[PDB]
Amino acid sequence: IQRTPKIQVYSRHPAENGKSNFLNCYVSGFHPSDIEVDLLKNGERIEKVEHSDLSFSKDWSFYLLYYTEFTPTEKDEYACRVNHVTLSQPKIVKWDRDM
Amino acid sequence: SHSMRYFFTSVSRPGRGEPRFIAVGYVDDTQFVRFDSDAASQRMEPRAPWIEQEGPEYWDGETRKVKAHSQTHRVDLGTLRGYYNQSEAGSHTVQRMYGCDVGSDWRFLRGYHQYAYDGKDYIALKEDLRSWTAADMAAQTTKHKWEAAHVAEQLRAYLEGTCVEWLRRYLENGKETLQRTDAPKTHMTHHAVSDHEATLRCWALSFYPAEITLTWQRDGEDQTQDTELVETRPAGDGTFQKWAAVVVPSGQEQRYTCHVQHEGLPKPLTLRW
Amino acid sequence: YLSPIASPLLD
Ligand code: NA
Repeated sequence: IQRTPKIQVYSRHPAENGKSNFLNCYVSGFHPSDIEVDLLKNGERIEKVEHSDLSFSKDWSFYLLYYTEFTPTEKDEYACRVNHVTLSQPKIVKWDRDM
Repeated sequence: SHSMRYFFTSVSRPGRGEPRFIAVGYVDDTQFVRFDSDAASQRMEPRAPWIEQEGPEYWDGETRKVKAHSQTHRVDLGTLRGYYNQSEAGSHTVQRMYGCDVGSDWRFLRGYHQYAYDGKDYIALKEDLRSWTAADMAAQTTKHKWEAAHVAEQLRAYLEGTCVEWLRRYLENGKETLQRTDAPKTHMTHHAVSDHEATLRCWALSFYPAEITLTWQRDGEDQTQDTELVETRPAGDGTFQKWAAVVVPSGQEQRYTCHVQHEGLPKPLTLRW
Repeated sequence: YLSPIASPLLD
């Protein structure tokens, strides 16, 4: 009751094509905790996607890191899809490189 | 200074079964333990290599205490639903954070314990560790009751005693990482938005701890307009990242300097295109 | 090292 999530979508390391990296989606400033976060490669949900242990800031709002290994390329489009009760429709943030 | 901090979230699941319960411990900005009601072990689990050094007696104990915390939150969700006079149909959240800070000397500096229902302050332990700050009249009842039960005394004993004794133990055992600063690896990027203007971006990567300051200067004077500053973000490997940008007229990029303050820098850095 | 006691709002 009731805070919309901020979303950052980014790589763990400076991105080079053909060089294995980590795709991160950081979500913060939200409440309640129940939230749906998917990582996307050209629109399709990614399968082996781990996340952090739920924690929160001094204002009580929650944050979570969602992450997957990936290999950058010139062509492939990566993105974070987030759904939360504060949202009319899922918010899609594209990985900007940078950022 | 240093800190040990525990974070607890309980979320009622009215449709079926008991509430979701997640607990994470931190030393400064390093998570070192976890418990999650939905996970398989039903054990406190290590999340930093320096805590795996503890024997089974430690893991049984932390697991016992974390389960006891869990039950207390389950119970408190009941109390609170009645107090706020809400139906059994809705999902509700309880959050708890407590912890101690030691100072430069490794001696007790500060203790804290705060509690929230549905993301709002409910009750919190005051600085002096002897009294409570009730946010509303439901919490007032709790305040009066906990005062009569001397809940503070047990909590003060922990925060200024045990909490700091274990934080020191952790700091020594994890000195290789917890007492090492990773200074930011810094660089700049140019983003030609049009023919007339450009965006300079100043990057801090792979640093620890999370505390960092990034500020922009034009001709040696702090500038804030036409800047943006993202929230500090975890890299995923224990380090953090942050950037700051400024929009500038094209050809004027050299007037602007980015300044970076961080614990692991002997003197603040400066960068320029 | 967690607090050894977690007293509820109502005992
Ligand atoms: Na980068």
